[PDB]
Amino acid sequence: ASVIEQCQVVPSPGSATELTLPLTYFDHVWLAFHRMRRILFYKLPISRPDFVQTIIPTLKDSLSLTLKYYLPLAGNVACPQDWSGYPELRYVTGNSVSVIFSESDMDFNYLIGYHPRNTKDFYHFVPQLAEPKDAPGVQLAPVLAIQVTLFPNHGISIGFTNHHVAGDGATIVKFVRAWALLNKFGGDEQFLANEFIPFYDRSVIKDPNGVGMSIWNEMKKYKHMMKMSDVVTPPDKVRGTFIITRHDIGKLKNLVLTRRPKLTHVTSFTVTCAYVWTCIIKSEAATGEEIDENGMEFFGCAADCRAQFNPPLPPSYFGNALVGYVARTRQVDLAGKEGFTIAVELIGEAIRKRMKDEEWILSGSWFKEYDKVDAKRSLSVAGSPKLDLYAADFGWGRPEKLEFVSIDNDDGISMSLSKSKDSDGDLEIGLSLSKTRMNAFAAMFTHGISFL
Amino acid sequence: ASVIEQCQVVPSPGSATELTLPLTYFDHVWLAFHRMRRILFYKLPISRPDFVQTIIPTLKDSLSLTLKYYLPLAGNVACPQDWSGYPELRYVTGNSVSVIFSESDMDFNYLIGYHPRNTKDFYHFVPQLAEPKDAPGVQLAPVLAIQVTLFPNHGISIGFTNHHVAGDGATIVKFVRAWALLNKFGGDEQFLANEFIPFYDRSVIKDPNGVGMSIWNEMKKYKHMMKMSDVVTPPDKVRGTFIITRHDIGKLKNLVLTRRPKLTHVTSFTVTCAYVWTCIIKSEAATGEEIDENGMEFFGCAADCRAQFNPPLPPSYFGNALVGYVARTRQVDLAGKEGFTIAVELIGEAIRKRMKDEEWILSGSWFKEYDKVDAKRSLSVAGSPKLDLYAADFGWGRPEKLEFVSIDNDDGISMSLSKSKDSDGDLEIGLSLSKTRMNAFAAMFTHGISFL
Repeated sequence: ASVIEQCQVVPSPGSATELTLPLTYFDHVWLAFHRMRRILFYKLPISRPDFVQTIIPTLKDSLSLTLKYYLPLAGNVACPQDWSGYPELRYVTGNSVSVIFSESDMDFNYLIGYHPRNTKDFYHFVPQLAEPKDAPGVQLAPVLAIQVTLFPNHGISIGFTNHHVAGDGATIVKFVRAWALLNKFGGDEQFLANEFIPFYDRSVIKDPNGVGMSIWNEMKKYKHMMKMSDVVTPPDKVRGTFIITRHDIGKLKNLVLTRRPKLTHVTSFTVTCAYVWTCIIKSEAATGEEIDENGMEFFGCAADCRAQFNPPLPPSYFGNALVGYVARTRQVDLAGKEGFTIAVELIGEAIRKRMKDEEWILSGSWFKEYDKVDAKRSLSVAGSPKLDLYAADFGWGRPEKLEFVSIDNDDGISMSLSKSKDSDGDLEIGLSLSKTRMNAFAAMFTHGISFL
Repeated sequence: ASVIEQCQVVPSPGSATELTLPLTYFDHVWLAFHRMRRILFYKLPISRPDFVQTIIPTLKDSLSLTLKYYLPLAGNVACPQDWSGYPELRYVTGNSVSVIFSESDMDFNYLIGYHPRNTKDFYHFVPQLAEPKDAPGVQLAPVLAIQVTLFPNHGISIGFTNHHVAGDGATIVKFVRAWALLNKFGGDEQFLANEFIPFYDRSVIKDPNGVGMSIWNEMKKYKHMMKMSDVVTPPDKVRGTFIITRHDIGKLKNLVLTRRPKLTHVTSFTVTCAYVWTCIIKSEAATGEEIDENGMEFFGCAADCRAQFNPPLPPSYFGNALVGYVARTRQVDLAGKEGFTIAVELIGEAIRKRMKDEEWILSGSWFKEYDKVDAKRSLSVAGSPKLDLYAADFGWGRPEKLEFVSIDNDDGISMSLSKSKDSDGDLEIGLSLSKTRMNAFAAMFTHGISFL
C-alpha cells in the first residue's frame, strides 16, 4: 500500500552541479550484473500518524544531506550506444532519488525471524527502480532507489535497490551508515566521521596496462548481456539466517589446528565458509538426488582491493574495488570425512595466494579471466564480517534484522554473511533455498556444531 | 538355484530321545513375534565340485553333532489349541532340521559391501521354514532352518531362520559358534568350550508369582496374533552397515563428560545408540517431511537377565532371558543441539534404573506392561557389542560380512549392532531404510563424527 512517492529527493543546497565519473575496470563487469537489494528492519512501537509527522520529513531531509556527499547515487550511469567507448556515472543538477513511503499489514514479527520465510514476501519492501531514459548517443539508468515501509505498531523497514556499477557493497554500506548518522544527529555534519566521507578522484586507481579499455571495448559488443532495466522475478525459495557463534568458530579453528597443523590462513571467515560449504555439499545428498560425485565444485568470493601496494587506496574511494577468488574440488572428497579440513585448505590457499599480489590485479588482469567455473555447481559469498550494517542507528536504535534479498537470483547458491546483531564475535549466515534443501541444510548445520 | 535339500539333519547317534521344555514367562511373548534371519558370508576361492565334495558332507556332519548338544533346535514348539495351557518346546526321535544347499550367480562382492544394498536380495539366502503339522490337541512348528549357499569362486553364505521362542539371540549365537568349532576341528568335542554347552534344566528360572501362567492364560485368547506360520514379505528398503570407531566412541564419551559431568552410565553402547538415535531423528527432518515436533519418540532394547541375584543364571541357560528397556522424549528437544547429550541421559538412566532390579523382573512383571509406546515412532536395537558372531570360524576363517535380515519387518525402525570384523574396539551398525531416508541418514552419521 503506497503512502507518498518522492519521485525526487534531490541533494542538499550546498551540492556540486557537475559530477561525471568514467568507469574503472573494476566497474565494468557489474554492468552485466543484476541489481542489489537489502532491507533493514527496525522494531518500533510506531503509529501511522507520527510516521507521517516525523519519520518522513526527517528521513527526507537527512537523506538529501547524505546525497550531497554520496552524489553519484542520485546519478545515472551512462551507457554508450555506439562503439565510441567510456561508460560514465553521470550526475546533473536536476536528477534525483526515487523514494517510496508505504504502509503494510504483513506480520513484522514473522519477517524478522531467523526461521525460514517465504522468499517471495521480501520483494514488497524493496523499490522497483526506474526504466532507462535517453541522452544523445547514450542511455541513462537510475543507480539507486529507496522504499521506507511502516508496519503500524511494530516497526519500519528500509529497502534499497541499487546498481552494483555505482556501488561496491563497502561503498553502499558506508552510505547507509552515513545516512543513519545524519538522521540520528539531526543533520549535524560534525558527527559525520572521516571514514563515511567518500573519496572521489579516480586515477588513484592506476591503470598502466589499459585494461579499462581492453576489458570493455570487447564487452561493448554484447549489450543484450547488460540488461539496463531492472527486471525482478521473485522465486519460490525460502531464505533463513544461521548464527555461527564466537565460541563455535573457535572450536572449528581448534579442529583445524589439530588435524592439519600447517596452514597460516585459518581465519573466522575461512572456517565459516568452509563449514557452510561442506554442509551445502553434504545436505544435497540427503535430499534424494542424482549427483555426479566426481564432478568439480566451486567456491567463490569478492575481495576488497583498497589495501594495494602503491599507497593502499583511500579507504573511502568511491567505486568498486572487488576482485574474485575461486576455490575448486571434486564433490567426492568434499563430502567425505576430511571434507571440512579440505574446504579450509582450499578456501584458505585461494586467498593466501593472490593477496599483496598487485601484479595480478593490474597486469595479468585475467583476474577477469576466471571463466571456467560452473555457476550451477558453485557457492558464492555475498557480504563480509567487516561490514556492520547493524551499526546503522537512525535514532530509533540499531536494526532487528538484515536481509540481503538479492542472494536469490544467482544461477547456483549464494550466501549472505555479516556480523551478528548481538554477541560480539558471532556471525550471521544468510541463505536462499528450495524448502526441502533448506530443511536438509538447516539440519546439517545444526548437527555438526552440536558435536563441537 | 537348489542343489540338495536335507529335509532331515537328525542329531548324532549319542543323543537323548526325550526333550520337552515348557516355556518360561521369558519365552511366551516371542510366540507373537516374527522369525529371525541372519546370514554369514565367507569370502573363499571355492569351486562348485569341492563345495559338493567337502563343504556339504563336512557341514552335514558337524551340524548333527552340534544338535546333539542344542537339541530343541531340531524340535518344534508345541502350541496348545484349547485353554488347557502350557506351550512346550518338544523334541522327539525322528524330527530334524531342514537344510538347503543352493548355488547362486549373484554378485558376492556387491552383497558384502557396506554401501546400501537392495534389501530384497537377502531373502534368497535365508531358508523359508516349514508349515505347521499336527499332534493331538496341539500344533507343532519348526524352530530352525538353514540355507548354505555357494557363490562359485567367491564364497559361501550361511543363512539361518529361527523362532525366537526357542532361541534368545545369545542362545542362537552360542549355537552357531559351537557348530563352527565343531566343523573347524572336525568334530573333536574336546574343543567345545564349556561356554558353548547349553544348560537346560529350567526352574533355575524361579517363578514365585505365577507369571508364566498369568502372562499366558490371557494371551491364550488371541491366537491369530501368534502366527504359527513363517510368512516372509521382503520390502523395498535398502540395508547398509555403519562403522563407528573405537576412537570415535572415545570422542563421544569425552563429549558427554565435559558437558553433563554427572552420569555414571556412559558406556560405548549408550553413546552409540544415543548417537544413531539423534541421527535418525535429525535425518528425518532433512527428507522434506510433515513431522509433529511435539510428539513423543521412543528408544528400546533388550537386556539379558542371566546376571540376576539368586545365583546369576548359568551363562549357558537355554531359553530366552531378555527384558526390554524403553526411553522416551519429545522430538523437539532430541532434534535440538543438546539432543545427543539428552539421548545419552535418557538411554543411560533407562538402564541404570532397572539393573540389579530382580524384583521388577519376578514381581512387578509389568516388565511385560511396556505397552504405551508408539511402535511407529520408536528405535529398537537388535544385537549387542558382546555378541561376536564374527568369531564363527568354520575352518574357512572368520566371516566377511554379517547381515541381520530381520531388522526389516519392524513397524518403526530397527538397528543391528555387533563388533567390527576388524579393529578391536570398533562397532558395526546395521540399518534398513527407504533409499531417501538411508541417504539422509548416511550423511548425518558421517557429518557428526567428522567434527569429532
